[PDB]
Amino acid sequence: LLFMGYMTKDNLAVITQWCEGSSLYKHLHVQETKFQMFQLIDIARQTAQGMDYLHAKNIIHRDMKSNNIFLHEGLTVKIGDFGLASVLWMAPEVIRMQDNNPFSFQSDVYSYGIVLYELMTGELPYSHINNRDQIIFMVGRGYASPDLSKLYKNCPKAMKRLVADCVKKVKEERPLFPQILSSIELLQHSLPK
Amino acid sequence: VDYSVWDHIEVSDDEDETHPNIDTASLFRWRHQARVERMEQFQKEKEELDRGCRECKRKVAECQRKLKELEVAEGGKAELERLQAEAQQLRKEERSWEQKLEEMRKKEKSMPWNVDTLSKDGFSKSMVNTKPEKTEEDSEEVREQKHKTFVEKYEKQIKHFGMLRRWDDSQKYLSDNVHLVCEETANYLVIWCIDLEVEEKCALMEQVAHQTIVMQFILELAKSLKVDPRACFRQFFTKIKTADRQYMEGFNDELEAFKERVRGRAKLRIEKA
Amino acid sequence: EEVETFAFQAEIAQLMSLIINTFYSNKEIFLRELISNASDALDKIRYESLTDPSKLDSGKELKIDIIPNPQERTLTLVDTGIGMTKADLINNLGTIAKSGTKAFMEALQAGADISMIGQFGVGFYSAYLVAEKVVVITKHNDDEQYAWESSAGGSFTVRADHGEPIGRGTKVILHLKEDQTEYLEERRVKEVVKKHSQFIGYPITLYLEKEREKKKIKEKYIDQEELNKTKPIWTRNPDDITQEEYGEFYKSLTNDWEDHLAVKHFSVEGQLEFRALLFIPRRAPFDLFENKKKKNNIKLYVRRVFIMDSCDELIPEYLNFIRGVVDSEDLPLNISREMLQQSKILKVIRKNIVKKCLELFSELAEDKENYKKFYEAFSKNLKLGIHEDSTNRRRLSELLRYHTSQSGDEMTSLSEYVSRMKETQKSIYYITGESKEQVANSAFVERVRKRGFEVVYMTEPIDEYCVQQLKEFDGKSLVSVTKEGLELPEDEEEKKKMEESKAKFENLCKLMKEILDKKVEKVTISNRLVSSPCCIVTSTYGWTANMERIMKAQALRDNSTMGYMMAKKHLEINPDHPIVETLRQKAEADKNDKAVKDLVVLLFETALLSSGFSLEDPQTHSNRIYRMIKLGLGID
Amino acid sequence: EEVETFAFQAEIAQLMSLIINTFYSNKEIFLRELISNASDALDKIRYESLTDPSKLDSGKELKIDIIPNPQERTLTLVDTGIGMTKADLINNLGTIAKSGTKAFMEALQAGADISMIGQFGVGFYSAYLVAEKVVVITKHNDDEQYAWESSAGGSFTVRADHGEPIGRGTKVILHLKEDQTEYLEERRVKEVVKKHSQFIGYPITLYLEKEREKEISKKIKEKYIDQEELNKTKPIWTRNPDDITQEEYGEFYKSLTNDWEDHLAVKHFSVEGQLEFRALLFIPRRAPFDLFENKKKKNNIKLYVRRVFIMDSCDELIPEYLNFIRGVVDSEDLPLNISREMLQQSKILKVIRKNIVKKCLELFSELAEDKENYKKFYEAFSKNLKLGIHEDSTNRRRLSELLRYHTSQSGDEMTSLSEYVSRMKETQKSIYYITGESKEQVANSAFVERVRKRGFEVVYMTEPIDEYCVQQLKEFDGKSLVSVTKEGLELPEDEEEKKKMEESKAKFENLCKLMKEILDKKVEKVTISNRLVSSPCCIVTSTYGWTANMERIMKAQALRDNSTMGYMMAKKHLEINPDHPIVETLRQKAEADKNDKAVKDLVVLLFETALLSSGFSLEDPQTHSNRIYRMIKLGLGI
Ligand SMILES: Nc1ncnc2c1ncn2[C@@H]1O[C@H](COP(=O)(O)OP(=O)(O)OP(=O)(O)O)[C@@H](O)[C@H]1O
Ligand SMILES: Nc1ncnc2c1ncn2[C@@H]1O[C@H](COP(=O)(O)OP(=O)(O)OP(=O)(O)O)[C@@H](O)[C@H]1O
Repeated sequence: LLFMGYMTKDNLAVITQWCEGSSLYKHLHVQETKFQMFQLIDIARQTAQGMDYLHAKNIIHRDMKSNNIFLHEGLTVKIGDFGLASVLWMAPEVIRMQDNNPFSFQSDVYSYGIVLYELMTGELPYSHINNRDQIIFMVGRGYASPDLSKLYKNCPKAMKRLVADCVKKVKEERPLFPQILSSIELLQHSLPK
Repeated sequence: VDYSVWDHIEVSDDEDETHPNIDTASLFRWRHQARVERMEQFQKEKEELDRGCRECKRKVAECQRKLKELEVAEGGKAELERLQAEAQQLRKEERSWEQKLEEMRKKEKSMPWNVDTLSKDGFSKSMVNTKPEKTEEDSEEVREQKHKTFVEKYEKQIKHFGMLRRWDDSQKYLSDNVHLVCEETANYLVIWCIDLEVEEKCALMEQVAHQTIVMQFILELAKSLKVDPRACFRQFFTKIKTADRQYMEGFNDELEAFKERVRGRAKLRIEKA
Repeated sequence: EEVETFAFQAEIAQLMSLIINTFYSNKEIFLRELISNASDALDKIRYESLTDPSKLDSGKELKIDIIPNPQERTLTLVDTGIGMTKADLINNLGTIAKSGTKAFMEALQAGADISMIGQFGVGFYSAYLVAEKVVVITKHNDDEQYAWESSAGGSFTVRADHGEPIGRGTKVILHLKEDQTEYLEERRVKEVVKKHSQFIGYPITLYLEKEREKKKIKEKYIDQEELNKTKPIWTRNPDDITQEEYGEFYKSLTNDWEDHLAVKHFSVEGQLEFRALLFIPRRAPFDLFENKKKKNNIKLYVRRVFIMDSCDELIPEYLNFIRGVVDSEDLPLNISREMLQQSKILKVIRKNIVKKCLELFSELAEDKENYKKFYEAFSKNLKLGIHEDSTNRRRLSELLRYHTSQSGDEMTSLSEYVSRMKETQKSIYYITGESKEQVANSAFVERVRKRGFEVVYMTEPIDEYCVQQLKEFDGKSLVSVTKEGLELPEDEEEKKKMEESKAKFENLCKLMKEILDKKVEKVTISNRLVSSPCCIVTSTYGWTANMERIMKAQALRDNSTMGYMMAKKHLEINPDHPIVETLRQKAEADKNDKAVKDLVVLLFETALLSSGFSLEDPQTHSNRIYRMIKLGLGID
Repeated sequence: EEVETFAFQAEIAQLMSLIINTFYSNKEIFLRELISNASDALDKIRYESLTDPSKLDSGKELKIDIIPNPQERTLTLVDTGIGMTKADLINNLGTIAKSGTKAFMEALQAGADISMIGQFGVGFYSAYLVAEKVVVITKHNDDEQYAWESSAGGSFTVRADHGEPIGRGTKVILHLKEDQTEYLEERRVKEVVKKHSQFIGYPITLYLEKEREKEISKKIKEKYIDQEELNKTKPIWTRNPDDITQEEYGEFYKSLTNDWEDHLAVKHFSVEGQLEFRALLFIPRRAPFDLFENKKKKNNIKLYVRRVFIMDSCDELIPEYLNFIRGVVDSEDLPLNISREMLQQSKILKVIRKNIVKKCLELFSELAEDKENYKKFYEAFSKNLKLGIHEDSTNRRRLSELLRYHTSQSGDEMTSLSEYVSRMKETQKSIYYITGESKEQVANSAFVERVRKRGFEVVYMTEPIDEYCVQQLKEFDGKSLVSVTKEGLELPEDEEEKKKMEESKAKFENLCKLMKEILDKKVEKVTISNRLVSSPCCIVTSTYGWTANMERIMKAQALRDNSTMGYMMAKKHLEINPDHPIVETLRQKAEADKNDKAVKDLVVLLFETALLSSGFSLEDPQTHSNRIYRMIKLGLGI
C-alpha cells in the first residue's frame, strides 16, 4: 500500500518572535489612580530623560501635556505625543504670538514644569477658573502663577522648588535639562527620606 | 578613495536610532516634519536670495545707465558727484548680497543629506505578469514525450541515484541538480526497478528500491503542502534524520510492501514471457 | 624654531601580513577579486577597440577561463584582457594600494561610458589567502610576455616568459596550499562564482576533466560555460524587455522553475544612483516566516558585483516575500567590499524601495483576479506591515480585503465598505473571530444584520494584532460588535423600550450580579441580539475574547502581567427573548430558588461559550449537562 | 635565466586614504583607538617599572585624561604613559603598519605577564576620521619632548616642542573637523567610552566645565569637573573564581546590566590551550518583559578581546534559548579584523558557543540542588529551558532533567521527572502526561480519572511551550512519555478486566457503528477503553496527529501557513465509558430501531459536550447554544 505517510514536522516552528502590550494611558488624575512618591518620582525621571532626548536632537515639542504622555505596563512612560489627543496647556509667549513662533526650548521646559505641577497636585492647573473667556485673559497678561498649596503630602520637598522655579516666566533663568537630570537624581536619592 | 560626501545623512524613519521611552511611531513624525520644514526654510532662503540678486543687479544696471546719462549731459556735474556716492553704496549692497549668496552655498554644503535630496526619481515602469496557469496530468502527449526526453538525456543521474544509499549525500547531490525532482522521475524509477527485479537482481533491486521509495513520500508531502516537490525535497532528509520511531517503521513497511509488489509484478512478467 | 618635514612610510612586510591575514574575513573572496580584475582588463581592452579595431588582432573573443588542476594543486584564471606591460607589471602588482584601473578611468573623463570595478589597489594580494605563491603571465600588445612571480616575501621576480605563449591578456596561476584543496572542486568554484560574480558582464568559463569518452576514456575537458549564463536584465532599458525575459531572469534567480506574479523595474538618479528590480513571487515560500531562513531575498550589487544580501536595514521584515536585485553605480564600500562605510545609505535605499513596492501593490489592485491571488498569498505580510510601519500604515490600509455581510464569499476593501456605508452611521463595524461560520452567525451580529448594517469579518489571528493600530480609517473610528457600549442609530421607540426595560429588568440583573459576583462585573440590557438571550461583551478597554484567546495560546507569552490585561466581562441579556422573561417570572416568586440560579449559571456558561471565551473548568459544564440530561430521561 | 628581482613598494597617499576611509565603519572609534594606545603606553611603563622603579620620577600615577575644548574645538587625550623619543616618533607614528607595541612584545625576555593590545600599526590614523589636523606632544623619560603634527596630507612635521612641559607620556590633540563637533559633548564621549573602553584597567578621567559653583551669604557655570564614572567597572573575571565573593559579583552585575537588585547565580570559568578565554556568566533574577521580543537586536553577551569591546552577541555566540544569560566573554589570542570590530575566523565561535553551552548547562544542573533558588529560577526561565529542549538535539538528554511540573500527588509544588520516576510502579512502563490549558482544567478531566484511581502518577503540563517541548522529548531514563489525550492508552491489564472488555465490545459494537454513522464526518472511530470513570464520553486524538492542545496552539499562531494545517488534522476518535448508565440507556433505544430523532439528539449533544471537555473548540458554537436553549425551553415548560 501507499499508506498515509505521517511525515508531520512541516512548519511546527516557534514563530512567536512578536510582541503585544500597552497599559492604558496617563490621564489617571481624572481616572483618580492616586499613587505614591516612588511612582511619581520614577515617572518624572523617565519623562525627563525622554524629553531631554528630543531636546538634544533639537526637536521641539511645545504642545506636550497629559494627553500627549503615554504610560505602559512595563512601568515606562512613552512621552511620544499621540498627535491629536488643547487649551490651558500653553504659555503666554504662545498666546501673545509676538513672533508667531513661540516654539523654543524654554517653552518646552515650562510645559514640562506645569505638567509636573498637574501630576504632583493630582488636579488640572487653574481648576477654580473654567471659562475660556477669562482664562485667555490671564495667560495673555502672563503675570500670575499657580499656587503650590495643593501639594501631595509626604514627598521630598526638592521637587517643590523644582516646579516653583520651572513655572516662573523668566525664560533666561528657567532651569535646563543638564541640571534637570541632577535634580531628578537627587530626587531619587531623597526617595527613602 | 574618498567618502567625504556620504558622511552626513538624515533618515527620518531610522529604526535603529530611537529611545526606549519615546514612541517610535510618533518619533518618526517629528523627524520627518522637521526635515520638511528645514527644507522649506532653505528653499525660501534660496528664492528670496535669488530675487535679491536680480533686483540689486537691475539697481546697479540702471545706476550705471544714469551715471552715463549724467556724464553725457552738461551741468549735472554735482548730480554726477552725488551719484558717485550713491553708486558706491549700490556696489556695497551688491557685493554684500553676493557674500550672502556664498554663505548660503557654504550652508548648503554643510546641509546633511536626506531621502529627497540624495536622489531624484528616474523612471519607473510596473509590469504585471498575466500568463496562463494550471497544469495537466496524462499518460500521453507532452507528458509521455517529457518522460522519454528526460530518461534519454539524464539516464546517468537517475541511475547513480538508483545506486545510492546515503541520505545526506542524496540531498546534496540532488540540490546540485534539482531538475531530477519530478513525477516522471518517480515513475521511471518504479518501472525500471520492476525491470531490475525482472532481471532477478535482489540486492540491486533493494538498493534501487530504497532510493525509489525515497521520493514517493516527497511527492506525497509536496501534494500535501501544495508546493512543487522541487521546493520541499531538501527538508525531507532533515525530517527523516529527526524522524520518530513510527515514521521509521512506516518507511520500512512501505519499503517492504513496495518490494513485495515489485517481486510479484516481476514474477507475473516472467510467467507471461 | 625648527621644522622637520618628513613623508609617511610603510613597512611593506607588515603591510603584506595585514593584507594576507587580518584584512578579509572570508577566504573565498579571492576568486571574486580575481574575476573583478579580469573583468576590468576585458573592459579596458574592449574600450580601446572602438577607437581602433586593430587593437584586437591578438584574439577577438573576450572571456575569462578558470582552469583548476588537482594534479598540480594549482588553479589557473586566464582572461583575454588588455594585459599589462613591464612598467604596469611593476607599478600595479608591486605597489600596494595603487590601482591601474583608477588611473585608467581618471585619465579619460570623456569616455565615461564604462564603469570598471576597483578603486583601492590591494584586491590582487588577497590571492595569497589561499595560495603561497602566485605566478602571473601577461602579454600586452606593446610589450612581450612576462612571468611575474612572488610568494609574498617582499620581493617579486619578473622575467621574459620562456614557455607557451598567449595571444593577449593575463594568466594567473595560484599554487594553492594544502589547506585550500577544497577550492579545486567543480561545486565549490561554481558556488563561489554564482554567489559573488555571476552577474559579471563577460562570459566566465570553467575547464574540468569529467567528460566520459566512448567507453573507458574520460580525458575530455568539460567546456562548461554555465558560470555567467544569466545576464544582468535590469541594465537593459525596460521598454526593450518583455515579460518573457523578466520571467526567465526570475526563474534563474530563484533556482526553481516557477513564474513570477509581477515585476517592478525602476531606478533613481542623483548623488545616489541605483537601478533596482523587484519581483513578487507567484506563490509564497513554505518557510517564509521560518526564522532559520533569516533574510536572503534582496541582494545589493555594486557595478554588477554582489556586496551584501537581505539586511534588516535594506528591506523591512514584513516585505521579505518580495525578492529582487538592487544594483548601484557608486557606493562607499569597505576594504573587503562586503559592507558599506555609511550605514544609513541602506536605510535610504530601503526608504525608496518600500515606496516603490507600495506603488507596485497599488498598481496590482486594478487587476481583480491577480490581486486576489496576491492577497491570498501575502495578506499576512500586508497586515504585519500595517502593524509595523506606522509611517506607511496609511498606504497599506487601502490594500486590505475582507469578507463582509453583503459580499458573500468575495473580499471587499475598506474603500468599498465606506462607499456603501449608510450615512446614518459614522463607525466601521468589525468582528474579530476564529472561523468563517463562527462569525457568520453569532450573537453579536443579529441586530446589525437585522437593521441592514454591514460588518467586516476578521477570521484570522493576524487581524487581531492589526486592528490595535488600525484605530481609524478616513476619519471614522473602527468599533467592534463584541465590545461594551456598541453605538447604534437609535429610534424613539427603541429608547422608550430601553428606558422601560431598565426599570423592568433591574431585579433579575442585580440577581445575576449577586449570584455571579466574581465572574461577571456587570449585567445590563442593550440592543445586540434578536434570537439569542445572553451574550458576553468585553469592556471598551481590555482584550476581546478572541484577543484574550490569542494571548493565552501564544507559545512565548509572559504570565506575570497576563493577569493585568484580563478582560472585564459584561453579561448582556436580551429582554425580548422568552428565556429571560420566564426566568424573571420565576425569580419574582422567590430569589432563593435552587433551579433559578442553577439555570442562571448554565445560561452564563453557555453564553460564555457563544462569546468565544474559554471555560475555566469545562468539567463543571459537562457534569451539569449530564446531570440535567439524567433528570431529562428520568434515570436519577 | 633572465630572472630580475624587484621589491614591493606602496602608494603612501592612497594607503592613507584607505586607512582613513575604508576600514572603520563608525567615526566614533577613533576614541577607542586612542584610548587603547594610551593604555598600551601605560602598560609599557608599568612593566618597565617592575624592573626599574627609578624611571617614574616624572609622574607617579597612571591616568588617562580627555579634555574637550569646544571654544577651540579640540579634543585632547593626555596620558602619563611611556612616551616616545625622536626615533620612535618618526618611526611608529610615521610608518604605516609599523607598530612599536608589537616590537615591545617581541622584547618580552621570558617575562610574559602583560597583555598588549596592538598588532597592526594603523590604529593611530583613525583620528583623521573626525580630526583634520592631529597634533601629538610626547615626552620620553630619556629624551626631550617633541611636537608631532600632521594633517594626513602625506607629510608630517616634528617640532622641538618649546611649549608647555609634561612629566611623562604623550598628549595627542585632535583638531576636529568643522562638522564632527558632536564628539565634544559629555553625552557622546560618555557613551563611546562606556561602549568600547569601559573595561580598561587604567582610570580614564573625563574633563568638562559645567559645575554650578556654590553661592551663599553668582550664576557661575565654568569649572572643570573630573569624572571617573566611566571606568568604575573593573574586570573581575581576570581573577580566580576562588577569591571573589558574591557581593563583588552582585556589584559588577548591577554596574553591568543596570538591574536594581543583584544576580541570582554566577558562572566563572576559563579554558586554556590554543583557544583561551575567561567567561563570566550571570542569571538575572527576573526575566525582562521583552526578553522574547526578538526584534530587540540581541546584545546579551559582549565579546571582549584584551579588555576592549569587539562585537555584540551574534546567533553563533550563544543559542537563542540562552539569550537571558548576561555576562562577558574575554579572550587573549583571537584573530581580529583590520577594523577590530569582529573575528576573522568566525568558525571559532562554533567552539566558544559549545563551551559556553556546556558550562552553563553544568551551572544549571548544579544550581538544581537548593530548592528555593532553583524554584525562583524555574518560575522565570522555564520557557527558555523548554525552548532549549525543543531546539537543541545534542543536549536534550542533559537538558531534560532540569524540568519541573505539577503532578497528581505533587500538591502545589513542582517536582522533576526523576522524582516521579523514583515513585514509579514497576507494573507501569510509561510516563503519563496531560497537555491542557490550566492547572484546574487538567486536574479533573475525562482522561485522568481512571488512571488516577489506579496506581499511576500523571504529569500536568499547562504552559503552551510544554507541547513544543514534549514533541521533541520522546523518552526519559528509558521510559517513554505517553499522553492521556491520545488514543490507544496502555495500562497493566489483568485477565478479568480483559474478558470484561471483550464482552463490552461484544455488547457495544452496535453502538460504535451506529454513532459512527451518526458522526459520519465529525468522528473517525468510536471505541471503548479504560480512560473514564464518572464521565460517559471523551474524544482522543490520533497517534501522530496534533492533539487538541497542539491544534489550538497552532490555530492561534499569528504567522502560520493555512495550507499545512488542513492535512495535519486531529483524527478525533470518540471513546465511551461503558459503565456510565447514559450510554446504555439509549443502547436499548437504538436496539429497538436504528432511526430515532431523540437518540440522534442525545448522541449529538454528548459528542459536543465531549468535544468541549476534550479541549477542542467547536466549529460553530451557535448550533450547540441553540440546541441547549431549546432543551432548556422544553425542560422549563415553555
Ligand atoms: N588580470 C589583470 N589584468 C590587467 N590588469 C590587472 C590585472 N590584475 C591586476 N591588474 C592591475 O593591477 C592594479 C591593482 O590591482 P588590484 O586588483 O589590487 O586593484 P583593483 O583592480 O583596483 O582592485 P581593488 O579595488 O579590489 O583593490 C589594477 O588597477 C590593474 O591595473
Ligand atoms: N598615545 C600614545 N602613547 C604612546 N605610544 C603611542 C601612542 N599612540 C601611538 N603610539 C605608538 O604608536 C605605535 C603604534 O601605533 P598605532 O596605534 O597606529 O598601532 P597599534 O596600536 O599597534 O595598532 P592597532 O591599534 O591598529 O592594532 C606604537 O609604537 C605605540 O607605542
